[PDB]
Amino acid sequence: RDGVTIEFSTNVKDEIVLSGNSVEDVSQNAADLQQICRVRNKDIRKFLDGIYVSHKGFIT
Amino acid sequence: SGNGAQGTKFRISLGLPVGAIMNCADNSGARNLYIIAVKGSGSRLNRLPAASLGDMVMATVKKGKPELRKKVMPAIVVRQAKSWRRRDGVFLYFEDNAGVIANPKGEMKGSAITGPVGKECADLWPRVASNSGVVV
Amino acid sequence: PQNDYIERHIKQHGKRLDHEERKRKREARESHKISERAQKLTGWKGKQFAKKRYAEKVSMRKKIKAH
Amino acid sequence: MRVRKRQSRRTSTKLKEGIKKKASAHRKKEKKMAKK
Amino acid sequence: APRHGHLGFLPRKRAASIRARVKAFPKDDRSKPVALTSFLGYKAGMTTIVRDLDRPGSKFHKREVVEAVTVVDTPPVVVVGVVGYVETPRGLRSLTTVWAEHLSDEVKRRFYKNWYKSKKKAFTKYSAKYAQDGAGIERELARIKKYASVVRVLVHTQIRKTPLAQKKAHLAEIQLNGGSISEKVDWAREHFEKTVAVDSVFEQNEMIDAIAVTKGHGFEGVTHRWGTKKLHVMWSVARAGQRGYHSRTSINHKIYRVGKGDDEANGATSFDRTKKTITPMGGFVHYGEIKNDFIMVKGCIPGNRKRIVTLRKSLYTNTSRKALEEVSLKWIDTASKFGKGRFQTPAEKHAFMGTLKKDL
Amino acid sequence: MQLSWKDIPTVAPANDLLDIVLNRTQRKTPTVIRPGFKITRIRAFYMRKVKYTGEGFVEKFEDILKGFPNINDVHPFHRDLMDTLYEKNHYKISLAAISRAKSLVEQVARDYVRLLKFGQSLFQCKQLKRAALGRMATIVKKLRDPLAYLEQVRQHIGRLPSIDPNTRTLLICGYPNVGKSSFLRCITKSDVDVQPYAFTTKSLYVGHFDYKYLRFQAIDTPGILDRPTEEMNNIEMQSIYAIAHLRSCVLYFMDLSEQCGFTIEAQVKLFHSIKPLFANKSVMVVINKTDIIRPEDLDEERAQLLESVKEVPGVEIMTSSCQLEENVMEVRNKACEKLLASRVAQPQARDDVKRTPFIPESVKNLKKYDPEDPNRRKLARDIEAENGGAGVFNVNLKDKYLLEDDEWKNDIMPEILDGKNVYDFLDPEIAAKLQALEEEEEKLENEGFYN
Amino acid sequence: SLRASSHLNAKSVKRRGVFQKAVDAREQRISDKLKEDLLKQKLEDLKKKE
RNA sequence: AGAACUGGCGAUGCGGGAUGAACCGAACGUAGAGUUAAGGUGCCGGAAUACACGCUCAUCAGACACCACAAAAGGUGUUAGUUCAUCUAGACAGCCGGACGGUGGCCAUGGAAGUCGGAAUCCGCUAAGGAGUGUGUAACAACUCACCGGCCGAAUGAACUA
RNA sequence: GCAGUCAAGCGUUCAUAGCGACAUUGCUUUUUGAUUCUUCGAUGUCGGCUCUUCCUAUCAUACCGAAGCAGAAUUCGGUAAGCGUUGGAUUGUUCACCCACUAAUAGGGAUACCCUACUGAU
Repeated sequence: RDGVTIEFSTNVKDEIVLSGNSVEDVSQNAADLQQICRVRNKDIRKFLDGIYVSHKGFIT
Repeated sequence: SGNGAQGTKFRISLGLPVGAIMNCADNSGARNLYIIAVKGSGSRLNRLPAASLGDMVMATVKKGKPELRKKVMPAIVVRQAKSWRRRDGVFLYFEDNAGVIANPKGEMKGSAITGPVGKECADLWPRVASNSGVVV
Repeated sequence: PQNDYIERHIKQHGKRLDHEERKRKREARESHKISERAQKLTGWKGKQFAKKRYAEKVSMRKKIKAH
Repeated sequence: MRVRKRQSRRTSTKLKEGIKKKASAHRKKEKKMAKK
Repeated sequence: APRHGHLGFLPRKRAASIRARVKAFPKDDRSKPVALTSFLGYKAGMTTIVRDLDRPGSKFHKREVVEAVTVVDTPPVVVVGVVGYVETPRGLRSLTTVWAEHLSDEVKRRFYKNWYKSKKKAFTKYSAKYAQDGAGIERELARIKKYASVVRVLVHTQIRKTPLAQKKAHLAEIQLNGGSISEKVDWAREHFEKTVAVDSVFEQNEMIDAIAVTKGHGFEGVTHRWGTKKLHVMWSVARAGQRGYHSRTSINHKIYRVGKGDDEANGATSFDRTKKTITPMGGFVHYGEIKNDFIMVKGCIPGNRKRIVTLRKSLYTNTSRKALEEVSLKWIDTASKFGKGRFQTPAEKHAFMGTLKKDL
Repeated sequence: MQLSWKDIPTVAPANDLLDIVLNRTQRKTPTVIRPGFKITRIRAFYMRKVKYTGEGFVEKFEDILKGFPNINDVHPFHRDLMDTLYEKNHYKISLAAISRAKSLVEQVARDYVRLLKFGQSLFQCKQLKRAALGRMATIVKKLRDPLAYLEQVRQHIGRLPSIDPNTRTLLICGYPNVGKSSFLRCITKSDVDVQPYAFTTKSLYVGHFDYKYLRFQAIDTPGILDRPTEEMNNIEMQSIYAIAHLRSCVLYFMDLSEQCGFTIEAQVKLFHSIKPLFANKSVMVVINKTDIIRPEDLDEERAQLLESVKEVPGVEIMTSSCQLEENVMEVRNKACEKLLASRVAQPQARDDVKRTPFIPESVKNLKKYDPEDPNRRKLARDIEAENGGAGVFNVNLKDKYLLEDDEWKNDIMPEILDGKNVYDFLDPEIAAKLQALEEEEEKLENEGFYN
Repeated sequence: SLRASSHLNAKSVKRRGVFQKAVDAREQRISDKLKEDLLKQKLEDLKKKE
């Protein structure tokens, strides 16, 4: 989306970094992908794989 | 259509309604069939369910060994007695209606065959292609 | 197979990356969702739900009646 | 979608002036039960 | 159960013109040059075709398979005029026509209806308006250059160039799918009194839409009209009426050939190596010969023989493999359909029969 | 059915059951009746409704009962597993109670529908319908209690490991805090926890392995305490009944080391207590965790215990550990051979010359295919894959073989003329034949034969 | 179904792929013939002009 | 349906009830003017989109008594209340800490230590801390509120009603 | 169904003059699936097709939630009526109930030229 930047993670394995000024934009974008990688027809009690958020903080 | 039937079936003319006697081209000594049923049927009011070459049925044996008579078992059609169209361009037909017996999986009941089988069923059913003495 | 193994997979692989947050949030939402339900359900489920909520209420009434 | 039927508030006469005519008779029953 | 009929083509009446009228076009793309969106010709008969098959994965991959095609006469097509159309809050509006300074006897014979008694005065004031300067013309042209978000061109056929004898030309309008409407009308103005191929619109490995009017069959009742069984009122109770001569639209039509009149041996695949045009023995059945360009397309178009059709270039960007496969013919049957045809050429007839009593 | 029970989806409680059935029968069957309709219709309505409710109830109960194994005379092994685990009496009396309830459903059905042909009016017949439905409801809420037990056993029965006692198996047993889980996980494809506490394995855990092109299963024990020697908890009785019933070998997993919940003297007397269960089992003991101890220096009295283990006919000591592969697979091999121990035409060559087989040089010269190499033969499915998928790729049948010249390999065979297509004509020396007829026409042109 | 969202967008990405590019080259291919037809008729008109 | 008093109908028009066998009003010469009844005044429709206090926002809002009504009840939608309670000697929300012993309380067990479980269920210090609500280990362990104190400072909570 | 218990509340005020919310207990034809072939006065005229549309309280086809869901398929529930629901065997009778296919083989309701409606035509 507009005004939001993406950064593949440095020095942290299997990690991705988001940065922007609009909380609503970045959060909506974070939600879109974790809905698009959503598992169906199957048991999440046994299957694990999926992208989620480590935390939600400031840049600084 | 069922299991065992490798590849798909292309549309052919339909000659065999239910109650249609046919020959038994097997080596068990069974002589005839009387169709009661089709697997792979269409759904429509007032229809007679049709079978054709390559298709797989349930049916009886009206004449053959008495141990097998008064019992129902599956079968494959091997001769149609009605004109069809192979796309490699020709119309054709065998003379007589015939169907051989086989398990529900597709494995042939008898070990051998008498007479010609169509290219379609031959291409379709490998155990037919292995137990068959003839092709067309 | 292999009697109880989901728990084994839990201790070896975790429940999820994030399951506990969803689990908390569901119960954070359920208060609003239940009243939003019972205003909805035109016909016979506003009956069954209402009986269920009433049984919940009277059960907890027995619990506070315990002392 | 296929938005479902709306049931009337029309005149549609049974209810309205003849049934609670009988329910005025039900007020009679209320008087009959109030003696006990 | 199902319903013994469709409901889309429900007012089953006859159409108003044998020219099935284009209603839809694919919208535009204003990056390309102009490409004509339609064309039209006259259906003539059918043939049978075998074709070797590059269809990856299919049962008939790399095999010969017989299929069945149709043929249509497709002479060159001359442009005579244009119109503009502007968007409103009503729809679209014809705001100007302009014509092309010299018009054939054929189209002059179209607009008149009883020809020979006519004085044939069709455009005698318009050609006079085509003055030394064409002032009024350029006035009513640059108007359209300004306005008229979308623009069409008029065509007419050259029907004298067919075995058919009707003497009359079938007008139509055709939409363009280029940009720069100034360039569109400039292109067309250069194309005034100039004619256009069918290999200059279409080519092989193509899909088209075929819109036409069907064969008529008169007032057939329910049992053959709708295929219904035999022993207040609603409009879907399968009542008798007119069949046939409806307009229709048939789509996903795989062309195999874009023929050519000047090209001798039009029936030649790479395989036959026989100098025969596709016009088979006996002439066509109720149609004559094919000494012009043509099209060979599979399936079967709505129409009857010696009937007009209109063509559209599939109206969207198709997605199926069959829309993109690569065609390769192996053999055209060229036998007479006036009987159970056996022989392609009369020289083959001579060869297999031998010489005869009338031969000498 | 034997060796698996999975086609029992669930058993709901009584309230869920009645809610589901009554909702189904409110949904499916009609619901709208006036008084002014006829009495044949009004009787038929409630009769159909109660019949459909009984239909739903019995259709549920048949899936309940036929789903369950009917443990009586299925196997002594699995029957004893159920005996220790699943409260046999509660099981049998519960299923008998609900079967009785099915008979009660049929009885109330037949009695009410015997009545209802004499239905006269709404204040009688509607209440008759409610009466029948509430009576079967009374049976349902009479039958609440066993259903939770039935469900919780059904949850566990599907997740059982499956072992047929009649086949070759390997009954590996070890002490608490013995390392048997680590040993099993090294030898076999098995996920069993390796935290060294006593009751880590809780049930009969299965592990598979291969030897001499034969399948073999490894049945682990949860540990055993036979201190009364008559009664042990439901965890311990399982491996006991396994060692009783499974007609296969037994492997003792000994740990003569301090990392146990008990002393070493308990190990030998536990062996002596379980001695009578080694009738035809061809026992083989092995010591583990042996790298830390190196028992060659082991003391005289404990060595006397080691000799005092050895009065039974079948017994064999070995030494292995849980960091090396060779000794563990060796003991596995000879244990399988212990279990095995417990368990074509000629030509005559009719000829003077030999028919030697043809194997050309190139098949030997070529390299066996490497699955991963940076450069290797390409396995042209993978060549297809990188340009289009595996279904969409057309492949040139030309340009894959040898000819006089590869330039015209893509050439189109004409293959056809006006008539008599060419492959009945095509051979060499056709120009020679053309000359052989050229001379003939040269004869006959000049003789006036074509006058 | 014909009109499901999954099959639809899965077809839209492919339409954005090879098919539209084939058509975009086809339209230039045929524009060549469509423009040179004018040249053929115009050199015929030059044969008239002489 | 069993009885009894009275009234409306039937013979009886008319205004209103959108229209009517039973409702409201009112009983008749022909006509003009005036004023009202019952019902109504957004437009169809003659008469005000009069004034004033409140409420309500319905994924079928509701729009008339008896001329299509249901309660019991459910509802983290809104309003007006009653009665209990706490409170600048610091109300509630929110952050942090405290949240101890015999104690791992009793048999239960193979293992059960605040919670697989049955019985009981107390006392010291305490501001407060139960033989301990949930989280959970095979056991233990670790975490939280309920129970108290701090940092911020004004109101706030519970039950019930319509 | 009947009879209790528990008893939010109600009653010039009220337990006890008396009702009563929701659960609970009482067997109601048999505690170890052994079965029992129980159809016990079906007293009405429709029955069976050609064939159209509508309702959903959905039997599959869509998308979803939870369930010991490791998978396949299944068990429930939700939005869902866009599209589909068969060939035979048996009685004057609809009552009664099987074989097999398919994805399933869900439940319901609604003489005739004459004018009208419907199908088509100037």
